[PDB]
Amino acid sequence: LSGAIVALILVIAGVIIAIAVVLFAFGLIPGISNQGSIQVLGSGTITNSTASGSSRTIYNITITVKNTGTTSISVTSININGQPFNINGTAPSIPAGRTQPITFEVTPASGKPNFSPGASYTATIYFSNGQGAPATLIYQG
Amino acid sequence: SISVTSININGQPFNINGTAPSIPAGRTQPITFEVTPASGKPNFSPGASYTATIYFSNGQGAPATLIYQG
Amino acid sequence: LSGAIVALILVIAGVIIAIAVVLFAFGLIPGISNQGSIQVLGSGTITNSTASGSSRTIYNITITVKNTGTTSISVTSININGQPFNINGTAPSIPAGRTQPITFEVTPASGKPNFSPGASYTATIYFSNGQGAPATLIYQG
Amino acid sequence: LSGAIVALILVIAGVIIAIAVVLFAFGLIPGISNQGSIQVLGSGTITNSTASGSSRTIYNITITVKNTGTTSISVTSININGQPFNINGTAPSIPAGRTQPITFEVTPASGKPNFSPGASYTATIYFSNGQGAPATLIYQG
Amino acid sequence: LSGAIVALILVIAGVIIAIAVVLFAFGLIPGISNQGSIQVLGSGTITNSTASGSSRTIYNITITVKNTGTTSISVTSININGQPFNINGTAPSIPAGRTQPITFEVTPASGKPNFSPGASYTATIYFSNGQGAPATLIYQG
Amino acid sequence: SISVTSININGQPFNINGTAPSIPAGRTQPITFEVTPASGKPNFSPGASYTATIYFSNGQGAPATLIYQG
Amino acid sequence: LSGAIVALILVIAGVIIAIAVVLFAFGLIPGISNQGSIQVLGSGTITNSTASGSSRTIYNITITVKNTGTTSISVTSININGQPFNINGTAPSIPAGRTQPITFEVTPASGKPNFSPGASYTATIYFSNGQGAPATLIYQG
Ligand SMILES: *[C@@H]1O[C@H](CO)[C@@H](O[C@@H]2O[C@H](CO[C@H]3O[C@H](CO)[C@@H](O)[C@H](O)[C@@H]3O)[C@@H](O[C@H]3O[C@H](CO)[C@@H](O)[C@H](O)[C@@H]3O)[C@H](O[C@@H]3O[C@H](CS(=O)(=O)O)[C@@H](O)[C@H](O)[C@H]3O)[C@H]2NC(C)=O)[C@H](O)[C@H]1NC(C)=O
Ligand SMILES: *[C@@H]1O[C@H](CO)[C@@H](O[C@@H]2O[C@H](CO[C@H]3O[C@H](CO)[C@@H](O)[C@H](O)[C@@H]3O)[C@@H](O[C@H]3O[C@H](CO)[C@@H](O)[C@H](O)[C@@H]3O)[C@H](O[C@@H]3O[C@H](CS(=O)(=O)O)[C@@H](O)[C@H](O)[C@H]3O)[C@H]2NC(C)=O)[C@H](O)[C@H]1NC(C)=O
Ligand SMILES: *[C@@H]1O[C@H](CO)[C@@H](O[C@@H]2O[C@H](CO[C@H]3O[C@H](CO)[C@@H](O)[C@H](O)[C@@H]3O)[C@@H](O[C@H]3O[C@H](CO)[C@@H](O)[C@H](O)[C@@H]3O)[C@H](O[C@@H]3O[C@H](CS(=O)(=O)O)[C@@H](O)[C@H](O)[C@H]3O)[C@H]2NC(C)=O)[C@H](O)[C@H]1NC(C)=O
Ligand SMILES: *[C@@H]1O[C@H](CO)[C@@H](O[C@@H]2O[C@H](CO[C@H]3O[C@H](CO)[C@@H](O)[C@H](O)[C@@H]3O)[C@@H](O[C@H]3O[C@H](CO)[C@@H](O)[C@H](O)[C@@H]3O)[C@H](O[C@@H]3O[C@H](CS(=O)(=O)O)[C@@H](O)[C@H](O)[C@H]3O)[C@H]2NC(C)=O)[C@H](O)[C@H]1NC(C)=O
Ligand SMILES: *[C@@H]1O[C@H](CO)[C@@H](O[C@@H]2O[C@H](CO[C@H]3O[C@H](CO)[C@@H](O)[C@H](O)[C@@H]3O)[C@@H](O[C@H]3O[C@H](CO)[C@@H](O)[C@H](O)[C@@H]3O)[C@H](O[C@@H]3O[C@H](CS(=O)(=O)O)[C@@H](O)[C@H](O)[C@H]3O)[C@H]2NC(C)=O)[C@H](O)[C@H]1NC(C)=O
Ligand SMILES: *[C@@H]1O[C@H](CO)[C@@H](O[C@@H]2O[C@H](CO[C@H]3O[C@H](CO)[C@@H](O)[C@H](O)[C@@H]3O)[C@@H](O[C@H]3O[C@H](CO)[C@@H](O)[C@H](O)[C@@H]3O)[C@H](O[C@@H]3O[C@H](CS(=O)(=O)O)[C@@H](O)[C@H](O)[C@H]3O)[C@H]2NC(C)=O)[C@H](O)[C@H]1NC(C)=O
Ligand SMILES: *[C@@H]1O[C@H](CO)[C@@H](O[C@@H]2O[C@H](CO[C@H]3O[C@H](CO)[C@@H](O)[C@H](O)[C@@H]3O)[C@@H](O[C@H]3O[C@H](CO)[C@@H](O)[C@H](O)[C@@H]3O)[C@H](O[C@@H]3O[C@H](CS(=O)(=O)O)[C@@H](O)[C@H](O)[C@H]3O)[C@H]2NC(C)=O)[C@H](O)[C@H]1NC(C)=O
Ligand SMILES: *[C@@H]1O[C@H](CO)[C@@H](O[C@@H]2O[C@H](CO[C@H]3O[C@H](CO)[C@@H](O)[C@H](O)[C@@H]3O)[C@@H](O)[C@H](O)[C@H]2NC(C)=O)[C@H](O)[C@H]1NC(C)=O
Ligand SMILES: *[C@@H]1O[C@H](CO)[C@@H](O[C@@H]2O[C@H](CO[C@H]3O[C@H](CO)[C@@H](O)[C@H](O)[C@@H]3O)[C@@H](O)[C@H](O)[C@H]2NC(C)=O)[C@H](O)[C@H]1NC(C)=O
Ligand SMILES: *[C@@H]1O[C@H](CO)[C@@H](O[C@@H]2O[C@H](CO[C@H]3O[C@H](CO)[C@@H](O)[C@H](O)[C@@H]3O)[C@@H](O)[C@H](O)[C@H]2NC(C)=O)[C@H](O)[C@H]1NC(C)=O
Ligand SMILES: *[C@@H]1O[C@H](CO)[C@@H](O[C@@H]2O[C@H](CO[C@H]3O[C@H](CO)[C@@H](O)[C@H](O)[C@@H]3O)[C@@H](O)[C@H](O)[C@H]2NC(C)=O)[C@H](O)[C@H]1NC(C)=O
Repeated sequence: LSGAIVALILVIAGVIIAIAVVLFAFGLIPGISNQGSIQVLGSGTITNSTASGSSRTIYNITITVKNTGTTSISVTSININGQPFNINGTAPSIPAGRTQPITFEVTPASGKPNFSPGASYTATIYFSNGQGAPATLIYQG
Repeated sequence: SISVTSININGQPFNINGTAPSIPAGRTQPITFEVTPASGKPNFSPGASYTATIYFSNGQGAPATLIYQG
Repeated sequence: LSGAIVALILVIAGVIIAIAVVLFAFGLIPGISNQGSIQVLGSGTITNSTASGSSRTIYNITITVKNTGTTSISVTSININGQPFNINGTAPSIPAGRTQPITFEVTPASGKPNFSPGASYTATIYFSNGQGAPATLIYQG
Repeated sequence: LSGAIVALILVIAGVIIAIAVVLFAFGLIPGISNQGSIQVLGSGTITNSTASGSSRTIYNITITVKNTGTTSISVTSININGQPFNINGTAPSIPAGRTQPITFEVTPASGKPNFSPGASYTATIYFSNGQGAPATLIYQG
Repeated sequence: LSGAIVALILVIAGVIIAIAVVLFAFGLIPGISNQGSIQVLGSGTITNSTASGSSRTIYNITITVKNTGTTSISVTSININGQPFNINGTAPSIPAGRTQPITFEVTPASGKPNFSPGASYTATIYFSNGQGAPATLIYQG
Repeated sequence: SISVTSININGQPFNINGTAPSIPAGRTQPITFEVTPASGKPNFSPGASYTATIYFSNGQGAPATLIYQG
Repeated sequence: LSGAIVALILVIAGVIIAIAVVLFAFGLIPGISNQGSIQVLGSGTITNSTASGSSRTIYNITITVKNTGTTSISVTSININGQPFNINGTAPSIPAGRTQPITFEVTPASGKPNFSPGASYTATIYFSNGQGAPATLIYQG
């Protein structure tokens, strides 16, 4: 008798644990699937903010940005002409569903830039999502 | 009627501060309860997913995904 | 009489041992299921730390890292351009739920690197989880 | 009794094998990087190399090859104008960090090639890291 | 009395068979590696090979094949342009560590192929290690 | 504490010449050991990656990827 | 005595059920291929279909459709250039194995479109498989 009752328990338990894992897999879908992103529109600009012979050079990155997602997002880094820059001061944030010009200040992480007036540099902006967007910036002066 | 005995979040043990919530026979419903870390200090990040396992008075444990909203 | 009493004991014992194993299987789920990981954001950089004609070359790997899990984690190895490197000095550690730039020093395990200024190398960072993440590092100089 | 004891063994073994496969998937990643170690720079040259009255047609091929990996790599095959060619003698190799004009001898496998002085032929070179690369070869005579 | 004595035998046998199956699962793993031993390099060539007035249409096929396994491997079948082909005579083989132009004779199984001079045909070659590989073949006439 | 007992690389068996190394409980380590082919010869290539399987004293084995350095 | 007989029956039944599950898995493979039964080919046209200043704008969607499936399959819905539309008339249906032109009347679900002569618009047509096919319609009206 014993063998068949044990076999039946492990069938019923097998069904329970298997269905629990299938329901778990359906529960992941809202977290992993998430349409919409920050989009970068047109060219941006770089402007020299540095003043008074200060020890650190500071630049100004103005660009037009459209958040197509359902949540507020922020910038976290920029890379320009292959060189990393830190975003000095509070990083700006783009509300859900909104198009804005945004401006923020940056400093080189190491070395110095060699920008030229009217030249165009490729840049990559990284958002709080981990998602990044390639952009073109024109150096104004 | 069956009640929540314990919860573990992302491997970490947690204590249900408030009284155990209970689900009546045959019902489907939302269930809400207050919980506190058993040790240390967690740091949930907005919009990230964590796996709870909730243990009910059957001894049955169910894995579930929670998204942090705070 | 004997046969039926023994048959009944082995039914009841069968139920007990089978339910004990089902409860054990539900007890594994918190250990094996563990969402969230270390995520590597944007490009990192390599910088030459070597000095004074020393016998060992030392490099600097700076990268931005986001721990989405509920526990503190550390780096344990890096492989760059197919070559293994040791993390000289205490390996850095990323607290739960936190985004950080991290920096650590490394030395080749065998041979020598042949990095070139401004070139980009694929790398893999391995964390204490056993989980690893592919990354791109730009050699600065 | 037997059924539950077997279920417990297969549960624990299942966890061990599943974790091993996940770790293996992360362990592959470094090996993918090496597939791009080589590139071919500019046009190369074909030259008829065989001695007077000799049975074998043999050609000298010269190309500039750049190696960016951490190990020496060698030529393994060439396809010229669609024809597969055999490589004669020892294969050449490119040291790990270097860019060099490389020269080697080849002989046709599929039949008789009819190169014309000053004509330009496409080729694909194949290397010991499993990479293939497009090339242009000018037949000098 | 009988019932308990039988239960003891089936408990011990259960442990022995369960452990044997777990060890078998680990014992499979080496055999999986060999499935990727071969790759086909560049275009190959088809050539009409049959003698004047002969009943059989027969073609010569030439391709470069690289073997990276620890054993010799042979060609077992080819499918050209969707048609299955039969292989005539002895199959060719590629020595364990080598890259070679390989030549073999084939004859159509499914009907009459109508190759056109200079046209390019996709093929799948199949090898004695159970692997299949995509190939391109240019019909020379 | 556990030890290695065999390795298979690219489908070929190898013997672990000299004392097999051993890993203490709860510990992470780089380990190094020497091996010889049991039959035939390998045909490794610099920078190429080979699948391998390491077998421990448990009978448990683990798949691995090895890069041939030179 | 009984325990051994029960063990034997469950061993034999185990073999049968395991084989049945393996055969069932292959039985799904033909069924899932029905998801690809329809192809939309060539380019379609869209033309004014309303008259006499009637209250509804109505149009004509002519397309060529090939059905590779074993059953007659029908148009469930259409979306034109991102906009939802309703098929006024009864759903058209494509018989098994046929290639044919298909023509049907359609109306905007909301607002007012303004197709311009000779411009191209992308329809996606959804068939009773749940399969959706993108197609280009040129406006003729
Ligand atoms: C953005 O604005 C920044 C601040 O004005 C500029 O950085 C400053 O550049 C000065 C020289 O300018 C020229 O040369 C650069 C290459 O070195 C080039 O990128 C520029 O486009 C421009 O052609 C520099 O002056 C230093 O160097 C001069 C020689 O080049 C020398 O004459 C100066 O005496 C001085 O050493 C600034 O450096 C700082 O100068 C301070 C004195 S003063 O120059 O203000 O009178 C001194 O006290 C301080 O120690 C020294 O560091 C330099 N400023 C900084 C912070 O580095 C930058 O060029 C502008 N453009 C871009 C694209 O970044
Ligand atoms: C990172 O920094 C490291 C330390 O400065 C660099 O390693 C050092 O490289 C020196 C040569 O530099 C050039 O050649 C390299 C290839 O060999 C190349 O990777 C570099 O990009 C660069 O073009 C080397 O100097 C040795 O070799 C010279 C010939 O190449 C020769 O002129 C020197 O006399 C010397 O032999 C360094 O080696 C060490 O040199 C000591 C004397 S001194 O050079 O400091 O004056 C000597 O006492 C010592 O025994 C010898 O080993 C070499 N240092 C080390 C520790 O290996 C490295 O190139 C930099 N870049 C990268 C990408 O790693
Ligand atoms: C590479 O160089 C080799 C010599 O180093 C060449 O071999 C020589 O080929 C000559 C003809 O080449 C033509 O025909 C080939 C097939 O035979 C063909 O593959 C080539 O692409 C090309 O179209 C050959 O000349 C013989 O044949 C001629 C007719 O084809 C005839 O006019 C000649 O008189 C001669 O019989 C060479 O043979 C040698 O010729 C010597 C005299 S001379 O031709 O140098 O004036 C003669 O003394 C000698 O006995 C005879 O064998 C043959 N060998 C040599 C040493 O020249 C090979 O074709 C080259 N391949 C390419 C692709 O350029
Ligand atoms: C095809 O490739 C072959 C190698 O794969 C080449 O063989 C090499 O030929 C070099 C001289 O070739 C010159 O003269 C030919 C007439 O004899 C002419 O057809 C060629 O076009 C070319 O103008 C030879 O170099 C010798 O002369 C050099 C001075 O010019 C001197 O520096 C060298 O030391 C040598 O004496 C090559 O030399 C051999 O060199 C070996 C070292 S290495 O050159 O490979 O680095 C050395 O170990 C050996 O002892 C020596 O004999 C010679 N190389 C080989 C491997 O044989 C052939 O010329 C190429 N053909 C064409 C038409 O270009
Ligand atoms: C591979 O090579 C074989 C010869 O080595 C070819 O066999 C020859 O095929 C000729 C026609 O080929 C065409 O028709 C085939 C079906 O018959 C078809 O499979 C081919 O793809 C191609 O479309 C055939 O020519 C005969 O038929 C012609 C009409 O189709 C007619 O115009 C000819 O006069 C002739 O009757 C060959 O037969 C031989 O022709 C000799 C004269 S000549 O044609 O060489 O000028 C004649 O003397 C002889 O009696 C007669 O049998 C036939 N055999 C030979 C030796 O040429 C085969 O088709 C090739 N396959 C491919 C794919 O290219
Ligand atoms: C299709 O494949 C067949 C093999 O599967 C080929 O048969 C081989 O033909 C070689 C010569 O072919 C040349 O001449 C043909 C006209 O007769 C022409 O149609 C071809 O396009 C090609 O130009 C033959 O090689 C001989 O000649 C060589 C010099 O060119 C010499 O080096 C060889 O030793 C040989 O004398 C092949 O030779 C046979 O070779 C055997 C060794 S191996 O070559 O297989 O390594 C040897 O054991 C045997 O005794 C000898 O007779 C010959 N191979 C076979 C197996 O028959 C056929 O040409 C291919 N057809 C085409 C159109 O390419
Ligand atoms: C497809 O054909 C349809 C019917 O022929 C067109 O829809 C009808 O368009 C009439 C005017 O057409 C002009 O304006 C359109 C935008 O409204 C434009 O797309 C056309 O290209 C063209 O430039 C419209 O008539 C109304 O508006 C006129 C002014 O534009 C005015 O003169 C009329 O008196 C009328 O107010 C139709 O609306 C219908 O008109 C009926 C009277 S009559 O026009 O037949 O004399 C009226 O009884 C009815 O209530 C009113 O709805 C309009 N029909 C509909 C259903 O909207 C359509 O533009 C064509 N093209 C496309 C791309 O859809
Ligand atoms: C980077 O961000 C800092 C805040 O995160 C910001 O600090 C603020 O500074 C302003 C005034 O700064 C001026 O003076 C300093 C010298 O003290 C210069 O380096 C600077 O360029 C400006 O000219 C101050 O009003 C405010 O209270 C500060 N805020 C905080 C939170 O401390 C830095 O100024 C900024 N760096 C640059 C170069 O702008
Ligand atoms: C943790 O669990 C307790 C029981 O499960 C619960 O006690 C109940 O408390 C409410 C009123 O609590 C208020 O006042 C206390 C101070 O006494 C605060 O700490 C608390 O935040 C509230 O502001 C009471 O009406 C009820 O009868 C209690 N229930 C029982 C069974 O005793 C605690 O409230 C709960 N902790 C929190 C923060 O809610
Ligand atoms: C690798 O990590 C070591 C610690 O794990 C570290 O030791 C520390 O060294 C610093 C000073 O090191 C300098 O001098 C040595 C020669 O003695 C050079 O090799 C080195 O590059 C530095 O220039 C010392 O202050 C500190 O107390 C040491 N800490 C410990 C725990 O011993 C090594 O320096 C480091 N290697 C490199 C190359 O940085
Ligand atoms: C395989 O393992 C052996 C021990 O299990 C080891 O023996 C030791 O050998 C070393 C010195 O070996 C050198 O010389 C021999 C020739 O005699 C070479 O084959 C070898 O490659 C080395 O170059 C010796 O100091 C030590 O005492 C030996 N230990 C014992 C216990 O005998 C073998 O050397 C080793 N095989 C290889 C190839 O390393």
